[PDB]
Amino acid sequence: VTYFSSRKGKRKTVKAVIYRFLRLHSGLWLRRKAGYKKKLWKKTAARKRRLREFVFCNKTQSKLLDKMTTSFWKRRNWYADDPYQKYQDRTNLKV
Amino acid sequence: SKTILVKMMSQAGTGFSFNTKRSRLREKLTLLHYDPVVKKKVLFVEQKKIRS
Amino acid sequence: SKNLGGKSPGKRFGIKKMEGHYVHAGNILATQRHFRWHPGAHVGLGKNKCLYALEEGVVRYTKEVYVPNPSNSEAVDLVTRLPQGAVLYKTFVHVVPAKPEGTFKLVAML
Amino acid sequence: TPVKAGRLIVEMGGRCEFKEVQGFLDLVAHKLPFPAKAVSRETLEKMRKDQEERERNNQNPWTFERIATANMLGIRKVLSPYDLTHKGRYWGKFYTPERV
Amino acid sequence: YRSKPTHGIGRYKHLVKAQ
Amino acid sequence: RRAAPLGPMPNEDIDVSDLERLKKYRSFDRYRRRAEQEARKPHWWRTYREHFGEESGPKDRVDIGLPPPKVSRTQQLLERKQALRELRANVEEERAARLQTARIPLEAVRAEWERTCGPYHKQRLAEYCGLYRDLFHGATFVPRVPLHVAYAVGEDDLMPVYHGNEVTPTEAAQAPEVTYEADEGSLWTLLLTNLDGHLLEPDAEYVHWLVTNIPGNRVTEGQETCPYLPPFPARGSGFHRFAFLLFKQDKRIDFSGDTRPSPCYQLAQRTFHTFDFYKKHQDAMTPAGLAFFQCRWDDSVTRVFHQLLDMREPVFEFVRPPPYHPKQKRFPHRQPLRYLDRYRDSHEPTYGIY
RNA sequence: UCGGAGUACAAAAAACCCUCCGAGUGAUUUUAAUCUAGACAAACCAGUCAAAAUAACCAUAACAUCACUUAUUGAUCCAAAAUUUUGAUCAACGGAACAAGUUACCCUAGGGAUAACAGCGCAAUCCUGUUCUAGAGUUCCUAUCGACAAUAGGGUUUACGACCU
RNA sequence: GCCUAACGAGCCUGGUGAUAGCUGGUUGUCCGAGAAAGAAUUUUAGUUCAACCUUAAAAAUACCCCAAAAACCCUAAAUUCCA
Ligand SMILES: Nc1nc2c(ncn2[C@@H]2O[C@H](COP(=O)(O)O)[C@@H](O)[C@H]2O)c(=O)[nH]1
Ligand SMILES: [Mg+2]
Ligand SMILES: [Mg+2]
Ligand SMILES: [Mg+2]
Ligand SMILES: [Mg+2]
Ligand SMILES: [Mg+2]
Ligand SMILES: [Mg+2]
Ligand SMILES: [Mg+2]
Ligand SMILES: [Mg+2]
Ligand SMILES: [Mg+2]
Ligand SMILES: [Mg+2]
Ligand SMILES: [Mg+2]
Ligand SMILES: [Mg+2]
Ligand SMILES: [Mg+2]
Ligand SMILES: [Mg+2]
Ligand SMILES: [Mg+2]
Ligand SMILES: [Mg+2]
Ligand SMILES: [Mg+2]
Ligand SMILES: [Mg+2]
Ligand SMILES: [Mg+2]
Ligand SMILES: [Mg+2]
Ligand SMILES: [Mg+2]
Ligand SMILES: [Mg+2]
Ligand SMILES: [Mg+2]
Ligand SMILES: [Mg+2]
Ligand SMILES: [Mg+2]
Ligand SMILES: [Mg+2]
Ligand SMILES: [Mg+2]
Ligand SMILES: [Mg+2]
Ligand SMILES: [Mg+2]
Ligand SMILES: [Mg+2]
Ligand SMILES: [Mg+2]
Ligand SMILES: [Mg+2]
Ligand SMILES: [Mg+2]
Ligand SMILES: [Mg+2]
Repeated sequence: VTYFSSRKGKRKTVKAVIYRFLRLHSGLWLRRKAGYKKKLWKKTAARKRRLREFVFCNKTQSKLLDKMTTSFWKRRNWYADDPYQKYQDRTNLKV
Repeated sequence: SKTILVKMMSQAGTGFSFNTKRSRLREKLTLLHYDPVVKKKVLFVEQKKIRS
Repeated sequence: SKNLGGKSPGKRFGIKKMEGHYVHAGNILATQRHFRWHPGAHVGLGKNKCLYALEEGVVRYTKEVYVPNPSNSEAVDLVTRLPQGAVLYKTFVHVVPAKPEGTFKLVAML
Repeated sequence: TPVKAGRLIVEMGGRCEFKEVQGFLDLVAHKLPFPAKAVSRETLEKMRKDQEERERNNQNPWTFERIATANMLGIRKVLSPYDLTHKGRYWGKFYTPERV
Repeated sequence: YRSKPTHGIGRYKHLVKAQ
Repeated sequence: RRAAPLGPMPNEDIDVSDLERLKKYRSFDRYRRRAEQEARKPHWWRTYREHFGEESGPKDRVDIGLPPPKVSRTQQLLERKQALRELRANVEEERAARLQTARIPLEAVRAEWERTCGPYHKQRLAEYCGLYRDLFHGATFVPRVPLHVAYAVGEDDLMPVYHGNEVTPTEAAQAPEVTYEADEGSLWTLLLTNLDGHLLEPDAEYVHWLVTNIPGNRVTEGQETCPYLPPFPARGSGFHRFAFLLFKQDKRIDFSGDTRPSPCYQLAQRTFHTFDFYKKHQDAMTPAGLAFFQCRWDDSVTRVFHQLLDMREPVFEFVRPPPYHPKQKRFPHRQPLRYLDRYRDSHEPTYGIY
């Protein structure tokens, strides 16, 4: 990560994150499973399903990704037609 | 002996494919499989040879 | 060298829930390499031979008589060679179901 | 061949009195790797009855068994599990008969 | 289980000799 | 560390020494039998039966019965031996056997059954359906006198009430024909109770039809305490059970206490405890016959509540408990996306300040 | 790298240039679907089970089977395919897209975390004694010796260990 | 070998505050708690995850735990689990 850029002196984002993850606004990150397109003939249908999932990352990973990612990506987004707008608030969480 | 990975196609006119390990010295493979689009048990005949 | 590759991690085969515990439907009660515990009442058997609860309730272990399925050649042979008084026993896991199946409520008074 | 203390190595019978057999057997016994003795039926039962009689005669209240089993002074920390059976009579491969 | 009174209840192989 | 078995270990009996000289069951079936007999004994280790509710297990039965019919053992035995000699003698019968053509005159078997072991079967069916559990609470009686109840569905139609059978409330709109066999020095009391379907009181029941001081087999001649009220389960709840009880009484009994008004369409007025009612008259009345049926809501019942009881009609559902979800975690790890929906309140977007 | 047994005696886990067997797949037809409560396992990545509900089929018809069945396997990117997939003795098997020797001509940074000298530990090897006598000594065990073995010491040798430098 | 007293490739200046997972060093006082290693890794002189731990904050049960309970040949000290 570049903490202070050369031209702007701001903090850069690591684009390699932005291609494989998704940040809901609650702070949860969402990712594909690994190896889900790989060698499908060789796998059980059950395993294949487990692979086709979208899954959530643990706290540590989340904080790591947040550090690797600038402020812009944490903003509240309203997209038209967006699949994921349903999931961006958190509900009934007693902690 | 070696086996082979063949791409098998539906005769239901629905493009659907599934790959199978098949004996190299055996005949062209044909099976009764499940096609998800038509939601039926249909005949699949091997279209292509994928991996050797 | 002569000896090679003895190195593999444990499989954590064990018994996950113990007698008297509460369980929710779908909990794995045990996992095993060979049949050690057999599934009893309200306990489903997986294809890897692990036992899971089919009902919410309380786990109980029990010794009980073993009468194999006649489609199984091996077991019926083992049973068939026994002296005339003897009975195979095995260890089973059950879940004594907790909640009642359902209730009757008053929807509307017409 | 493994040999645990208290095992008969060689058994001689005959119309002999014990004394001749004892005389030349003690040589053999002496050239064995462990300490050993030449014994008759009479000798053996003699030393066993003596072994138990010594242990019901004992004047001091404190015996290895009594202390070890009840874990007095937390002594089980310094003892091995096997000790519970051996009762301080056996230590390693050694065996002291005088130990009650 | 070795500690229990019910140990070896399932014990059979001594009844049938197949070797 | 070994423990010591408490009492006998199961196979400890047979000799392992010399296995060849021991007889085996080479049949799967013999084994199955022996095993099922072993599964019925009272073992000293935790067992299936113990946890899964043998329902009080051993129970000393308070018996309020009619005394068992006294018949000579040896005489009966001789007579049956002879009858079977006769029946086995004929060549016609044997022909009917080898050629697989024979029939049993079911009416006559139903007759003999009703006469002989019927009472016991009816008893255990009643125990099964827990008649005794909701009526006398501890008590088992054997139905010595057979009770024949029927309903008129039309001119030619007759719907019988056997023990446990299903009947529709349409059929039961009218009082039934009741038949049993007694000469007359006799006095009886007949009772129809709805074992469940009381609305307010879980432990109590409804008397539908109660009749008393019944000479012999004469049904209508008895003074009716409670006028016939047709079966009325509620739409939601399934299968209420109605019970016909028959009591042999000695002295004429009069009760102004239990007597009900002639129309009697009030529910508070028919509320009943068979136990209590029996406790009262216990000295004279001994329960003799029994017949009962299963009944579920059908169309005609709607007319009852509105027309007779002057009520709205209560309707019920069958409600299953809401599914169990673990505590929601701040960072659900390696969990599918649809996770967030399990804790969802209702499906609707909500824009808080927006 | 993966698995089975012992080590690791009874929940789990558990090391070694530890002891032993294996795997890098065949054969077969029963061609083994979609979706989802709850769990196991777990640093992460990966792995495992699985009810209900759908759809397929007898017209209330979902565990592929066998070889100890357990293991028969490989991430991203990137390439080929066009609809949906396939691709590594990437075997150094959590995988650098592609790189070998040699230095006594050597250099720097360090290390007694690690060798060569010496010390120290230990005593396999080595050396001393005693114990035991079958035997050699023509006869005779112990004048002189003494096999098979026994008990104890010494701390020269070669090692072994890597504790000071 | 020799190329201005150091040539396996001169010297000087600049690149330059080269870069060192390696060594050394790191400056007032007093008080509160307080740590020995499972996993990967051209990795075992290092990192990054766990488990511990520290500072705040919300809670509710936490250890200790008697019966009962956990395998098939033999098998100990004992574990697991719980009022
Ligand atoms: N087999 C294989 N090679 C790959 C993959 N990704 C990148 N490559 C690399 O791509 C290059 C292809 O050129 P090649 O040497 O095969 O002609 C190789 O250096 C190979 O290592 C992959 O997924 N599989
Ligand atoms: Mg192992
Ligand atoms: Mg390991
Ligand atoms: Mg000696
Ligand atoms: Mg008789
Ligand atoms: Mg766990
Ligand atoms: Mg299903
Ligand atoms: Mg590597
Ligand atoms: Mg590696
Ligand atoms: Mg790994
Ligand atoms: Mg790289
Ligand atoms: Mg030279
Ligand atoms: Mg040279
Ligand atoms: Mg240097
Ligand atoms: Mg050193
Ligand atoms: Mg070190
Ligand atoms: Mg030197
Ligand atoms: Mg040297
Ligand atoms: Mg020196
Ligand atoms: Mg040295
Ligand atoms: Mg020195
Ligand atoms: Mg020494
Ligand atoms: Mg001589
Ligand atoms: Mg020296
Ligand atoms: Mg040494
Ligand atoms: Mg060391
Ligand atoms: Mg110069
Ligand atoms: Mg520096
Ligand atoms: Mg390093
Ligand atoms: Mg230093
Ligand atoms: Mg410390
Ligand atoms: Mg690498
Ligand atoms: Mg950490
Ligand atoms: Mg206990
Ligand atoms: Mg507790």
